[PDB]
Amino acid sequence: NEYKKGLWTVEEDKILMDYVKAHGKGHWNRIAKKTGLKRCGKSCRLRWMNYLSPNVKRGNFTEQEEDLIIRLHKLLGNRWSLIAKRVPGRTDNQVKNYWNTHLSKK
DNA sequence: ATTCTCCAACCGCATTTTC
DNA sequence: CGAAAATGCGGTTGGAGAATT
Ligand SMILES: [Mg+2]
Repeated sequence: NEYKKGLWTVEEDKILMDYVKAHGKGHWNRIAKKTGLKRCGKSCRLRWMNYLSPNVKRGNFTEQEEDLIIRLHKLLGNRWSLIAKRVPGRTDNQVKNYWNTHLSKK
């Protein structure tokens, strides 16, 4: 269990970002071996897709996004990657979290 | 001081890929 | 060929930061 777990530091982010910029996405397992990063591919993949990627939206969910997600969820159930495909700039994990914290309350 | 909220990132598991 | 490694998914929760006593 040499791999670090938990919150990514800015130092770790920079190493992951520089690697992905230089060598592209994927082969996530190679990163720890090629860099000083103590992170498994699984953890790298997730950090890239949910935070570092230039395609992810940063703002709070809009009322229009909320309505879209409610309706997609009604159509599709708890199939978050399938739902996220029709929510521009939001990932499965974002949509799931929004549902569980904000919409599952109702 | 302590309790609460919320979400980033983990876990276990199934599917896909590698060699 | 097929065992191990890598990818991807959805449920779950540790703990930072916000709120309360
Ligand atoms: Mg999306």
